[PDB]
Amino acid sequence: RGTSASLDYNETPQTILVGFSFASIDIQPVTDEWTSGQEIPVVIVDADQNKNSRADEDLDLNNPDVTLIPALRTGDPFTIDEGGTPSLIFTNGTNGDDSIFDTGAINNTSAGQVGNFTLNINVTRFSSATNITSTESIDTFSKR
Amino acid sequence: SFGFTDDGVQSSERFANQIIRIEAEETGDNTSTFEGSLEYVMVNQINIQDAGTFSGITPIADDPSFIVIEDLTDEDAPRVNYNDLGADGVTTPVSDQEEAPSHSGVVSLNADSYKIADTVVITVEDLDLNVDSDLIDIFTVVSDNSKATDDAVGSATTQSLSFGELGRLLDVTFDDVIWSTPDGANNTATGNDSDTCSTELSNAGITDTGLGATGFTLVETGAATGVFVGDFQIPSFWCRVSDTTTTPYTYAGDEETTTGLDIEVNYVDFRDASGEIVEVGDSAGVRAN
Repeated sequence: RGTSASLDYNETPQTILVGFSFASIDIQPVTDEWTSGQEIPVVIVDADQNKNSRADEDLDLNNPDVTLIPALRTGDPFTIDEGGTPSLIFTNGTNGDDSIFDTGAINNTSAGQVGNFTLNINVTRFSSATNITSTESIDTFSKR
Repeated sequence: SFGFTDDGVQSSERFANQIIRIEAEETGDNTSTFEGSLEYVMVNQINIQDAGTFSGITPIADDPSFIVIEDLTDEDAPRVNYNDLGADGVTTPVSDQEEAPSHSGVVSLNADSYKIADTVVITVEDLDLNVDSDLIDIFTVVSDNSKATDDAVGSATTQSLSFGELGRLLDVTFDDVIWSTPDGANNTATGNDSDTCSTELSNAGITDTGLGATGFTLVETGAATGVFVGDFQIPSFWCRVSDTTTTPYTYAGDEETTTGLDIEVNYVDFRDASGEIVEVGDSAGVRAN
Protein backbone atom coordinates (compact mmCIF):
# COMPACT_ATOMS: atom_id res chain seq x y z
CA ARG A 1 0.00 0.00 0.00
CA GLY A 2 1.16 3.56 -0.80
CA THR A 3 3.91 2.56 -3.29
CA SER A 4 3.52 3.45 -7.02
CA ALA A 5 4.81 3.01 -10.59
CA SER A 6 5.12 5.61 -13.40
CA LEU A 7 3.97 5.19 -17.07
CA ASP A 8 4.88 7.93 -19.67
CA TYR A 9 3.50 8.87 -23.17
CA ASN A 10 3.86 12.34 -24.85
CA GLU A 11 6.36 13.46 -22.15
CA THR A 12 3.57 13.55 -19.46
CA PRO A 13 4.06 10.83 -16.80
CA GLN A 14 1.18 9.28 -14.74
CA THR A 15 1.50 7.47 -11.37
CA ILE A 16 -0.08 4.02 -10.81
CA LEU A 17 -0.84 4.18 -7.09
CA VAL A 18 -1.64 1.04 -5.03
CA GLY A 19 -4.28 1.45 -2.28
CA PHE A 20 -6.99 -0.32 -0.28
CA SER A 21 -10.69 0.52 0.01
CA PHE A 22 -13.02 0.43 3.03
CA ALA A 23 -15.98 -1.94 2.45
CA SER A 24 -19.67 -1.50 3.41
CA ILE A 25 -22.27 -4.31 3.81
CA ASP A 26 -25.98 -3.67 4.34
CA ILE A 27 -29.04 -6.03 4.24
CA GLN A 28 -31.94 -4.04 2.63
CA PRO A 29 -35.45 -5.15 3.80
CA VAL A 30 -38.07 -4.50 1.05
CA THR A 31 -40.78 -3.47 3.64
CA ASP A 32 -40.85 -2.82 7.46
CA GLU A 33 -40.34 -6.52 8.55
CA TRP A 34 -38.43 -9.43 6.96
CA THR A 35 -41.02 -12.28 7.06
CA SER A 36 -40.73 -15.98 6.04
CA GLY A 37 -40.43 -16.78 2.32
CA GLN A 38 -39.29 -13.32 1.04
CA GLU A 39 -36.05 -12.52 -0.85
CA ILE A 40 -34.39 -9.25 0.17
CA PRO A 41 -31.11 -7.93 -1.26
CA VAL A 42 -27.69 -7.97 0.39
CA VAL A 43 -25.27 -5.37 -1.05
CA ILE A 44 -21.46 -5.24 -0.58
CA VAL A 45 -19.32 -2.31 -1.77
CA ASP A 46 -15.58 -3.09 -1.80
CA ALA A 47 -13.30 -1.71 -4.58
CA ASP A 48 -10.64 -4.31 -3.59
CA GLN A 49 -12.78 -7.09 -5.22
CA ASN A 50 -13.15 -5.10 -8.52
CA LYS A 51 -9.86 -6.39 -10.01
CA ASN A 52 -10.99 -5.73 -13.63
CA SER A 53 -12.62 -2.47 -14.81
CA ARG A 54 -13.70 -4.14 -18.14
CA ALA A 55 -15.42 -7.22 -16.59
CA ASP A 56 -18.14 -8.14 -14.05
CA GLU A 57 -16.76 -10.37 -11.25
CA ASP A 58 -18.43 -13.01 -8.96
CA LEU A 59 -17.42 -13.94 -5.36
CA ASP A 60 -17.09 -17.71 -6.10
CA LEU A 61 -16.09 -19.96 -3.11
CA ASN A 62 -14.22 -22.29 -5.47
CA ASN A 63 -11.80 -19.52 -6.77
CA PRO A 64 -8.81 -19.08 -4.40
CA ASP A 65 -8.16 -15.53 -5.83
CA VAL A 66 -11.41 -14.16 -4.34
CA THR A 67 -10.06 -13.45 -0.90
CA LEU A 68 -13.30 -12.66 0.95
CA ILE A 69 -16.85 -14.09 0.94
CA PRO A 70 -19.85 -13.04 3.08
CA ALA A 71 -21.16 -15.64 5.51
CA LEU A 72 -24.12 -16.12 7.85
CA ARG A 73 -24.08 -18.61 10.73
CA THR A 74 -26.66 -19.87 13.25
CA GLY A 75 -26.10 -22.22 16.21
CA ASP A 76 -23.01 -24.47 16.14
CA PRO A 77 -22.13 -25.94 12.76
CA PHE A 78 -19.17 -28.35 12.64
CA THR A 79 -16.90 -26.60 10.09
CA ILE A 80 -13.54 -27.96 8.82
CA ASP A 81 -11.67 -25.77 11.42
CA GLU A 82 -13.65 -27.06 14.50
CA GLY A 83 -10.47 -28.60 16.01
CA GLY A 84 -8.10 -25.77 14.92
CA THR A 85 -6.01 -25.57 11.72
CA PRO A 86 -6.26 -28.90 9.86
CA SER A 87 -3.45 -30.92 8.21
CA LEU A 88 -3.88 -32.15 4.62
CA ILE A 89 -1.76 -34.49 2.38
CA PHE A 90 -2.48 -35.66 -1.21
CA THR A 91 -1.43 -39.16 -2.45
CA ASN A 92 -1.31 -41.50 -5.48
CA GLY A 93 -2.22 -45.21 -5.10
CA THR A 94 -5.07 -47.78 -5.18
CA ASN A 95 -7.86 -48.86 -2.79
CA GLY A 96 -7.40 -52.20 -0.97
CA ASP A 97 -9.91 -55.03 -1.59
CA ASP A 98 -11.19 -54.52 2.04
CA SER A 99 -11.47 -50.67 1.74
CA ILE A 100 -14.88 -49.04 2.46
CA PHE A 101 -14.30 -47.00 -0.75
CA ASP A 102 -14.40 -50.26 -2.80
CA THR A 103 -16.86 -52.42 -0.73
CA GLY A 104 -19.28 -49.91 0.91
CA ALA A 105 -22.55 -48.50 -0.48
CA ILE A 106 -25.08 -45.82 0.63
CA ASN A 107 -28.03 -48.09 1.53
CA ASN A 108 -28.73 -47.17 5.21
CA THR A 109 -27.02 -50.34 6.50
CA SER A 110 -23.96 -50.79 8.75
CA ALA A 111 -22.77 -53.33 6.10
CA GLY A 112 -22.64 -50.45 3.55
CA GLN A 113 -21.77 -47.29 5.54
CA VAL A 114 -19.39 -48.69 8.23
CA GLY A 115 -16.02 -50.23 7.35
CA ASN A 116 -12.31 -49.49 7.60
CA PHE A 117 -10.01 -47.53 5.29
CA THR A 118 -6.95 -49.22 3.72
CA LEU A 119 -4.79 -48.05 0.79
CA ASN A 120 -1.50 -48.82 -1.02
CA ILE A 121 0.73 -45.78 -1.88
CA ASN A 122 3.19 -45.31 -4.83
CA VAL A 123 4.77 -41.80 -4.44
CA THR A 124 8.34 -43.07 -5.19
CA ARG A 125 8.64 -41.08 -8.47
CA PHE A 126 6.98 -38.02 -6.82
CA SER A 127 9.13 -34.91 -6.21
CA SER A 128 11.50 -35.73 -3.28
CA ALA A 129 9.64 -39.12 -3.04
CA THR A 130 7.11 -37.84 -0.39
CA ASN A 131 3.30 -37.47 -0.46
CA ILE A 132 2.29 -33.88 -1.48
CA THR A 133 2.11 -31.94 1.84
CA SER A 134 0.33 -28.57 2.13
CA THR A 135 0.34 -25.24 3.99
CA GLU A 136 -3.12 -24.66 5.49
CA SER A 137 -5.04 -21.47 6.33
CA ILE A 138 -8.66 -20.82 7.34
CA ASP A 139 -10.95 -17.89 6.57
CA THR A 140 -12.28 -16.13 9.69
CA PHE A 141 -15.98 -16.16 8.66
CA SER A 142 -16.30 -18.12 5.37
CA LYS A 143 -14.49 -21.19 6.89
CA ARG A 144 -12.65 -22.25 3.70
CA SER B 1 28.94 20.22 -9.06
CA PHE B 2 26.39 19.79 -6.23
CA GLY B 3 26.62 19.24 -2.48
CA PHE B 4 27.47 20.78 0.91
CA THR B 5 30.63 20.78 3.16
CA ASP B 6 30.83 20.02 6.96
CA ASP B 7 27.35 20.34 8.64
CA GLY B 8 26.04 22.39 5.62
CA VAL B 9 24.30 24.61 8.23
CA GLN B 10 26.05 27.89 7.21
CA SER B 11 25.09 29.37 3.75
CA SER B 12 28.78 29.72 2.70
CA GLU B 13 28.92 25.91 3.15
CA ARG B 14 26.26 25.03 0.49
CA PHE B 15 27.11 25.06 -3.27
CA ALA B 16 25.41 24.40 -6.66
CA ASN B 17 27.18 25.10 -9.98
CA GLN B 18 25.18 24.64 -13.19
CA ILE B 19 24.20 26.36 -16.46
CA ILE B 20 20.76 25.94 -18.10
CA ARG B 21 19.84 26.70 -21.73
CA ILE B 22 16.22 27.16 -22.94
CA GLU B 23 15.46 26.00 -26.50
CA ALA B 24 12.18 27.95 -26.85
CA GLU B 25 9.73 27.13 -29.71
CA GLU B 26 7.94 29.54 -32.09
CA THR B 27 4.21 29.75 -31.18
CA GLY B 28 2.99 30.12 -34.81
CA ASP B 29 4.39 30.38 -38.35
CA ASN B 30 4.74 34.20 -38.47
CA THR B 31 4.38 34.88 -34.71
CA SER B 32 7.81 36.12 -33.49
CA THR B 33 6.79 34.81 -30.00
CA PHE B 34 8.93 31.91 -28.63
CA GLU B 35 7.60 29.79 -25.75
CA GLY B 36 9.48 27.84 -23.05
CA SER B 37 9.15 26.74 -19.40
CA LEU B 38 11.27 26.40 -16.22
CA GLU B 39 10.91 24.20 -13.15
CA TYR B 40 13.18 23.67 -10.15
CA VAL B 41 13.56 21.00 -7.45
CA MET B 42 14.22 22.26 -3.91
CA VAL B 43 16.61 19.91 -2.12
CA ASN B 44 15.55 18.06 1.09
CA GLN B 45 17.46 15.86 3.58
CA ILE B 46 16.54 12.70 1.57
CA ASN B 47 17.23 13.55 -2.11
CA ILE B 48 20.43 15.54 -1.26
CA GLN B 49 22.19 12.24 -0.41
CA ASP B 50 21.28 10.59 -3.76
CA ALA B 51 23.19 11.36 -6.99
CA GLY B 52 19.91 10.44 -8.80
CA THR B 53 18.26 13.81 -8.01
CA PHE B 54 21.13 15.85 -9.53
CA SER B 55 21.47 13.62 -12.63
CA GLY B 56 17.62 13.70 -12.99
CA ILE B 57 17.45 17.34 -14.20
CA THR B 58 17.41 18.19 -17.94
CA PRO B 59 19.99 20.97 -18.51
CA ILE B 60 19.26 21.62 -22.26
CA ALA B 61 15.60 21.43 -23.43
CA ASP B 62 12.48 23.50 -24.30
CA ASP B 63 11.46 22.78 -20.64
CA PRO B 64 14.67 22.62 -18.57
CA SER B 65 14.92 22.05 -14.80
CA PHE B 66 17.61 23.16 -12.32
CA ILE B 67 18.53 22.52 -8.66
CA VAL B 68 17.98 25.03 -5.79
CA ILE B 69 20.23 24.31 -2.73
CA GLU B 70 18.60 27.10 -0.56
CA ASP B 71 16.09 30.04 -0.55
CA LEU B 72 16.91 32.34 -3.55
CA THR B 73 15.52 35.89 -3.26
CA ASP B 74 16.55 39.49 -4.02
CA GLU B 75 19.99 39.58 -5.77
CA ASP B 76 20.30 35.73 -5.80
CA ALA B 77 16.88 35.10 -7.48
CA PRO B 78 17.28 32.85 -10.58
CA ARG B 79 17.49 35.01 -13.75
CA VAL B 80 17.37 34.17 -17.47
CA ASN B 81 19.49 36.35 -19.81
CA TYR B 82 18.94 36.84 -23.56
CA ASN B 83 21.56 38.69 -25.61
CA ASP B 84 19.81 40.84 -28.22
CA LEU B 85 20.50 42.94 -31.35
CA GLY B 86 18.34 46.11 -30.99
CA ALA B 87 16.59 48.27 -33.63
CA ASP B 88 19.34 50.94 -32.99
CA GLY B 89 21.92 48.29 -34.09
CA VAL B 90 23.69 47.87 -30.69
CA THR B 91 23.72 44.56 -28.73
CA THR B 92 21.77 45.03 -25.47
CA PRO B 93 20.74 42.04 -23.31
CA VAL B 94 17.25 41.60 -21.84
CA SER B 95 16.58 39.62 -18.64
CA ASP B 96 13.91 38.58 -16.09
CA GLN B 97 14.23 37.04 -12.60
CA GLU B 98 11.82 35.24 -10.25
CA GLU B 99 12.40 34.43 -6.56
CA ALA B 100 12.39 30.77 -5.38
CA PRO B 101 11.37 30.92 -1.69
CA SER B 102 11.41 28.05 0.83
CA HIS B 103 8.34 27.22 3.01
CA SER B 104 7.93 26.45 6.76
CA GLY B 105 6.36 23.02 7.12
CA VAL B 106 3.65 22.10 9.56
CA VAL B 107 2.70 18.61 10.76
CA SER B 108 -0.64 17.81 12.38
CA LEU B 109 -2.62 14.89 13.80
CA ASN B 110 -6.36 14.74 12.97
CA ALA B 111 -7.62 14.07 16.55
CA ASP B 112 -6.57 15.25 20.04
CA SER B 113 -7.45 11.87 21.67
CA TYR B 114 -7.30 8.33 20.19
CA LYS B 115 -8.55 4.98 21.55
CA ILE B 116 -7.10 1.51 20.88
CA ALA B 117 -7.51 0.36 17.22
CA ASP B 118 -8.45 3.89 16.05
CA THR B 119 -7.23 5.10 12.65
CA VAL B 120 -4.67 7.89 13.13
CA VAL B 121 -3.99 10.10 10.11
CA ILE B 122 -0.84 12.23 9.74
CA THR B 123 -0.57 15.19 7.32
CA VAL B 124 2.50 17.34 6.45
CA GLU B 125 1.95 20.71 4.72
CA ASP B 126 5.40 21.51 3.27
CA LEU B 127 5.30 22.94 -0.31
CA ASP B 128 9.10 22.37 -0.69
CA LEU B 129 8.56 18.54 -0.62
CA ASN B 130 6.90 18.59 -4.08
CA VAL B 131 9.83 17.70 -6.43
CA ASP B 132 7.75 16.78 -9.55
CA SER B 133 4.56 18.41 -10.93
CA ASP B 134 3.53 15.39 -13.09
CA LEU B 135 3.94 12.53 -10.54
CA ILE B 136 2.61 11.91 -6.96
CA ASP B 137 5.50 12.30 -4.45
CA ILE B 138 5.91 9.41 -1.90
CA PHE B 139 8.14 8.95 1.22
CA THR B 140 8.52 5.48 2.85
CA VAL B 141 9.71 4.05 6.19
CA VAL B 142 13.23 2.58 6.67
CA SER B 143 13.79 -1.07 7.70
CA ASP B 144 17.57 -1.59 8.13
CA ASN B 145 18.88 -2.70 11.55
CA SER B 146 22.44 -1.43 10.72
CA LYS B 147 21.46 2.29 10.40
CA ALA B 148 20.47 5.01 12.91
CA THR B 149 17.36 5.84 10.79
CA ASP B 150 15.47 2.60 11.68
CA ASP B 151 11.64 2.49 11.76
CA ALA B 152 11.54 6.18 10.66
CA VAL B 153 10.34 7.89 7.45
CA GLY B 154 13.48 8.72 5.48
CA SER B 155 16.44 6.99 3.81
CA ALA B 156 18.68 4.05 4.76
CA THR B 157 21.63 6.15 3.40
CA THR B 158 22.49 8.53 6.30
CA GLN B 159 25.19 10.60 8.08
CA SER B 160 25.74 11.94 11.63
CA LEU B 161 25.74 15.79 11.69
CA SER B 162 25.25 18.62 14.26
CA PHE B 163 21.46 19.09 13.75
CA GLY B 164 20.92 15.33 14.10
CA GLU B 165 20.70 12.47 11.61
CA LEU B 166 20.65 13.50 7.93
CA GLY B 167 18.48 10.56 6.69
CA ARG B 168 15.51 11.18 9.05
CA LEU B 169 12.38 13.11 7.88
CA LEU B 170 9.51 11.87 10.16
CA ASP B 171 8.95 9.38 13.01
CA VAL B 172 6.25 8.44 15.59
CA THR B 173 6.83 7.97 19.35
CA PHE B 174 4.93 6.66 22.41
CA ASP B 175 5.93 8.41 25.70
CA ASP B 176 8.73 10.35 23.86
CA VAL B 177 10.34 7.03 22.72
CA ILE B 178 10.69 5.76 19.09
CA TRP B 179 7.98 3.19 18.20
CA SER B 180 10.16 0.42 16.70
CA THR B 181 9.82 -3.37 16.17
CA PRO B 182 11.94 -5.61 18.46
CA ASP B 183 14.33 -7.01 15.79
CA GLY B 184 18.13 -7.17 15.34
CA ALA B 185 20.85 -8.41 17.74
CA ASN B 186 19.88 -6.41 20.90
CA ASN B 187 16.37 -7.91 21.39
CA THR B 188 17.44 -10.83 23.67
CA ALA B 189 16.16 -9.30 26.99
CA THR B 190 13.36 -11.46 28.54
CA GLY B 191 12.33 -9.10 31.40
CA ASN B 192 10.54 -10.62 34.45
CA ASP B 193 9.80 -14.01 32.76
CA SER B 194 11.93 -16.03 30.21
CA ASP B 195 10.04 -14.65 27.11
CA THR B 196 11.68 -12.01 24.87
CA CYS B 197 9.62 -8.92 23.99
CA SER B 198 9.33 -9.93 20.27
CA THR B 199 7.64 -13.34 20.98
CA GLU B 200 5.80 -11.64 23.89
CA LEU B 201 4.01 -9.36 21.29
CA SER B 202 3.39 -12.29 18.85
CA ASN B 203 1.41 -14.28 21.50
CA ALA B 204 -0.97 -11.25 21.74
CA GLY B 205 -1.71 -11.50 17.95
CA ILE B 206 -0.11 -8.07 17.31
CA THR B 207 1.34 -7.59 13.81
CA ASP B 208 1.69 -3.75 14.19
CA THR B 209 4.97 -4.20 16.04
CA GLY B 210 6.27 -0.73 14.93
CA LEU B 211 5.77 2.09 12.36
CA GLY B 212 7.66 0.11 9.67
CA ALA B 213 5.31 -2.89 10.03
CA THR B 214 2.00 -0.98 9.52
CA GLY B 215 3.05 -0.10 5.92
CA PHE B 216 2.81 3.63 6.78
CA THR B 217 3.85 5.89 3.85
CA LEU B 218 3.52 9.61 3.17
CA VAL B 219 1.56 10.12 -0.10
CA GLU B 220 1.02 13.48 -1.82
CA THR B 221 -2.74 14.18 -2.22
CA GLY B 222 -2.27 15.58 -5.79
CA ALA B 223 0.46 15.72 -8.47
CA ALA B 224 1.63 19.17 -7.25
CA THR B 225 -0.55 19.81 -4.16
CA GLY B 226 2.37 19.87 -1.66
CA VAL B 227 0.26 18.02 1.02
CA PHE B 228 1.29 14.53 2.20
CA VAL B 229 -0.99 12.16 4.16
CA GLY B 230 -0.34 8.84 5.88
CA ASP B 231 -2.32 6.61 8.25
CA PHE B 232 -2.06 3.59 10.55
CA GLN B 233 -3.90 1.97 13.48
CA ILE B 234 -3.03 2.22 17.22
CA PRO B 235 -1.88 -1.12 18.73
CA SER B 236 -2.89 -2.58 22.13
CA PHE B 237 0.76 -3.38 23.14
CA TRP B 238 4.24 -2.05 22.27
CA CYS B 239 7.86 -2.78 23.15
CA ARG B 240 9.85 0.12 24.66
CA VAL B 241 13.39 1.03 23.51
CA SER B 242 15.79 0.81 26.49
CA ASP B 243 18.81 2.57 24.88
CA THR B 244 18.72 4.65 21.64
CA THR B 245 22.53 5.31 21.61
CA THR B 246 23.34 1.84 20.12
CA THR B 247 22.73 0.40 16.63
CA PRO B 248 20.62 -1.66 16.55
CA TYR B 249 18.49 -0.26 19.46
CA THR B 250 18.27 -2.30 22.71
CA TYR B 251 14.67 -3.36 23.46
CA ALA B 252 13.07 -4.06 26.89
CA GLY B 253 12.08 -7.62 27.98
CA ASP B 254 8.33 -6.99 28.58
CA GLU B 255 5.49 -5.52 26.45
CA GLU B 256 3.53 -2.52 27.76
CA THR B 257 -0.01 -1.26 27.05
CA THR B 258 -0.34 1.90 24.93
CA THR B 259 -3.26 3.17 27.09
CA GLY B 260 -2.46 6.31 29.14
CA LEU B 261 0.64 7.20 27.00
CA ASP B 262 0.87 10.27 24.67
CA ILE B 263 1.52 9.79 20.94
CA GLU B 264 3.67 12.30 18.98
CA VAL B 265 4.82 12.86 15.41
CA ASN B 266 8.04 14.79 14.59
CA TYR B 267 8.86 16.36 11.20
CA VAL B 268 12.30 17.83 10.34
CA ASP B 269 12.22 20.67 7.78
CA PHE B 270 15.58 20.74 5.95
CA ARG B 271 14.50 24.20 4.63
CA ASP B 272 12.26 26.54 6.70
CA ALA B 273 11.16 30.06 5.56
CA SER B 274 14.88 31.21 5.75
CA GLY B 275 16.50 27.98 4.49
CA GLU B 276 17.61 26.59 7.88
CA ILE B 277 16.96 23.22 9.64
CA VAL B 278 14.17 23.16 12.31
CA GLU B 279 12.03 20.34 13.79
CA VAL B 280 8.25 20.65 14.38
CA GLY B 281 5.72 18.24 15.95
CA ASP B 282 2.20 17.50 17.23
CA SER B 283 0.92 15.42 20.18
CA ALA B 284 -2.19 13.50 21.27
CA GLY B 285 -3.33 11.17 24.08
CA VAL B 286 -4.23 7.46 23.89
CA ARG B 287 -7.21 6.71 26.19
CA ALA B 288 -9.14 3.75 27.51
CA ASN B 289 -12.60 3.30 29.02
